[PDB]
Amino acid sequence: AAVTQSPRNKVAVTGEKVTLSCQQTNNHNNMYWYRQDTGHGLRLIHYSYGVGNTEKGDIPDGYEASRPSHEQFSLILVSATPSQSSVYFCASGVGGTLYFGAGTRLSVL
Amino acid sequence: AQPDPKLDELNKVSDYKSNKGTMGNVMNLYMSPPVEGRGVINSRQFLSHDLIFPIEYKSYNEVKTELENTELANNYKGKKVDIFGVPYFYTCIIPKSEFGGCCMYGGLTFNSSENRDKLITVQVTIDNRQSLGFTITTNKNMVTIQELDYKARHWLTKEKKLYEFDGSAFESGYIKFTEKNNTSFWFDLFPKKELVPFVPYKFLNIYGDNKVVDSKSIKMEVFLNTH
Repeated sequence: AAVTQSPRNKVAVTGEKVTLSCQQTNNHNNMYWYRQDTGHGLRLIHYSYGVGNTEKGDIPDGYEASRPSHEQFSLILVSATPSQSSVYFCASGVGGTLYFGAGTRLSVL
Repeated sequence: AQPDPKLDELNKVSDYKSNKGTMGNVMNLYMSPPVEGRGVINSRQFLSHDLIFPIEYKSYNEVKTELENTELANNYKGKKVDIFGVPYFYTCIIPKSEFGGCCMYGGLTFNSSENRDKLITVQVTIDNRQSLGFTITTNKNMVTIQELDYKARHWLTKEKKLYEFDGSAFESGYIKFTEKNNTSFWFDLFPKKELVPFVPYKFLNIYGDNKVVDSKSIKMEVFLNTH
């Protein structure tokens, strides 16, 4: 395909440490992590400009990220809260073009 | 000559945070392992003040190391050398033999015997109380400052939260190096507030002089200030 998120669905428990993993095959420098919620739209949590780099989006709090390699970008909830129940989307991009994954439904109890 | 800094001369963790920066970018440089290589020789150059080396570091098969000037490069060009240094990848520029890749600054010494580990002690001062010390070890008689700064920053990062994902245990501070002849110099431990996104090459370029010191005599001091 091109962008692969993993797992597609996940339940987890308050205080749990979750890693959503994202993989691209486009050789794109840039990778993004958004959450989708019916109030708001996509809101950007963290992104990354290359291996070793992470920068904060608009709603980075309670999350961290890691770009341990060109192809892989990981979103990490430290101590999960039910308010991080959401669908999470990963994207690679270049220039004005953004390639999204299929999403990751996460429920936190 | 370079005078010890005043409190208001140091970059502030809270400024980096409030200009939206991610301290973890700096954390990775010092948690992550160094590029190392014993008795290697450069295969090619890109510009004439760098040297490209074959190396194994995670998935990368070569490293461009940058020097402050051409003459520095020529000093190591084609000779048998040891490398020790801090790689970056974002903003790294390294064209193929025939773009992105692995880059660093300086880090070079001549490969000799040298052999026994030497221990160096690092005195840490926090909010003006000298309350801690820890040793680093290198087995090079002549050692680049980079190797020492890295190992010292590594320790403090693992053990004292010098750099965390989203901040630090501290607000500001610096690492001071004093040579046997009493000349000395320092490095602000934290990024410039404007340095967002974090551009690694503007933080690592202090290692570009490839400064080299005597491990037997070097004095190492770190000064930190909490909020």
